[PDB]
Amino acid sequence: GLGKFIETCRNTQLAGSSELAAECKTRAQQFVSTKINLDDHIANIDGTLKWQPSNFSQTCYNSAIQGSVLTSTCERTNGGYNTSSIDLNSVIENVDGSLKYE
Repeated sequence: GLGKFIETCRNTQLAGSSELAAECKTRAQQFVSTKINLDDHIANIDGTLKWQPSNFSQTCYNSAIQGSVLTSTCERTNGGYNTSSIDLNSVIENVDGSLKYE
């Protein structure tokens, strides 16, 4: 185990250009509203989604999220557009109803 937020979270969706918002059950089995910012977490590396303190959004458009995986279209260094997918279930975690990067 190294996180697993999608296991205790529902209604996962993308907000803004690089934001993920969802509801996660707290210790008392109560579902609360929480959000994880991907702009400072996720980045765009040559059109590929990788973890780094850089906003992929600067080279990506039409960002979308489904469950625990993030789907977005990013520009490639050689020119053009390409969408990549990445699983954050490991990076993000559910801390008392809050998405945490650890």
